[PDB]
Amino acid sequence: PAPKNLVVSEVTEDSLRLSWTAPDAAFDSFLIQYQESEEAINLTVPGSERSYDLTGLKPGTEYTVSIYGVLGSYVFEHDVMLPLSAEFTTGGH
Repeated sequence: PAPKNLVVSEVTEDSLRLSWTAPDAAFDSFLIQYQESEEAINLTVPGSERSYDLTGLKPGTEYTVSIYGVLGSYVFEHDVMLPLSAEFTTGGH
């Protein structure tokens, strides 16, 4: 029971739309942790969300984005060892 299929769309020079899949009402919320590949930011959103628009980013920059399904105050040990994770690069130069 995990979030799957992290994809990006609506890529611009300072924004990226993230999208993922998870089984209906399996998690209370998701933790989205991102930073430039190399200070990390933690976003939390309701468990019914399957997309988020990351804004305020730098042009031509690669980010590391991890999404963790949250039950109560917990994340699965498997999901910490192998999170839904990906690098994405903004538009521009």
